[PDB]
Amino acid sequence: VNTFLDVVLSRTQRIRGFYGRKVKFTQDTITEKLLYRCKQLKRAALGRMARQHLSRL
Amino acid sequence: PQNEYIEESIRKDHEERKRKKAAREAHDASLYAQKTRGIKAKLYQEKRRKE
Amino acid sequence: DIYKDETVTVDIKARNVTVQNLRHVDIEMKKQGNTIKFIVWHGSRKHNACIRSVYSIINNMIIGVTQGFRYKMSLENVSQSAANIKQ
Amino acid sequence: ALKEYQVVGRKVVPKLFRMRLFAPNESVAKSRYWYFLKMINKVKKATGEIVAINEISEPKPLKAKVFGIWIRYDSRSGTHNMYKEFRDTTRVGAVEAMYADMAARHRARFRSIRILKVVEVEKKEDVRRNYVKQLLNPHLKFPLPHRRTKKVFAPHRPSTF
RNA sequence: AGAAAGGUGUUAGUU
Repeated sequence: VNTFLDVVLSRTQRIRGFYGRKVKFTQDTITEKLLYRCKQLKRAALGRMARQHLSRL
Repeated sequence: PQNEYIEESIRKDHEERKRKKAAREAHDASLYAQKTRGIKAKLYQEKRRKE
Repeated sequence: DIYKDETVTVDIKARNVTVQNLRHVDIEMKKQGNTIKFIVWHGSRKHNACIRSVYSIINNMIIGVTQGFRYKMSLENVSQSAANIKQ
Repeated sequence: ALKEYQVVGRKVVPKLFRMRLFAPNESVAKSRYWYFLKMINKVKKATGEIVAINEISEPKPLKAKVFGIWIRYDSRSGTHNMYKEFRDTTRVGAVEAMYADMAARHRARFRSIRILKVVEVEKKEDVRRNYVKQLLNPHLKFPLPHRRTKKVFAPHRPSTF
């Protein structure tokens, strides 16, 4: 799961709107897979967010 | 097929390669860290520090 | 190291140790008797790393020249050729 | 060049303090002694006075010896103590090597280095340096390395052998 | 190259 989150982070990888698109795109890509104040909110969102038997039968 | 087909087939140089890979793992990790660059370098450094 | 000396003919003309060559690394040969006193006079740790390889390489070549056998299952050259054949 | 100097001084029947230190000339020696005394027994430079400043030669200048030198380093943290051994023929000769070595490896200045003590180790067993022990082998015999040797444009290529 | 910490890269030392 942690590797998948890292893979999702790797896949994911005005300024307020541009960061908002970055905030949306980074989370939406994780959702699809599943300035300082603005950057603090962006870090807060990331911080808060952060078969075999059948095949062998 | 069915059930553990791979295990059944095996029962019915892998060790040497695994030993060579394990021995070379110590040098590979140091080389990878030295040759790492960009954001992946930070991720590799963070993973090594955590470990 | 201050002195990291080690051990047909052993003629060491132009660093060629023709019995073979040793031009690649500055280590002496000196052809001391039957052996080749492969001396290092205050060199570098790279020379210490090379001599351990050179000593085995020279011995393997000498062993291969005397009796190389087959070892199916030229020392480094045979092993590389066998690996190339396997690949 | 460096020179050994024995400095004896005392505050104006106060106890006399004598010590051996290495300075280019007398004036550096007396100031260095006062700075050393200032940080040891807290004696003011203005109050104190020098009673004797003598130069010291090497009693056996043509005999190879091994000198062990204890010094105090000042670094980025400004606190370090080391011990190093040098093989040469003079106490002042080893000190120059000590100063040259540390200014080389550790990027030091003459002011940040203070000599704690210098001794002459005459026992081969007491030597703790591998290079010193190797140089003291009875079979010391090595070819001279780093030889490399106006009249530019020489006629024939150098032999260099 | 040069004018927080990682490296089975190196050289001198401490416990």
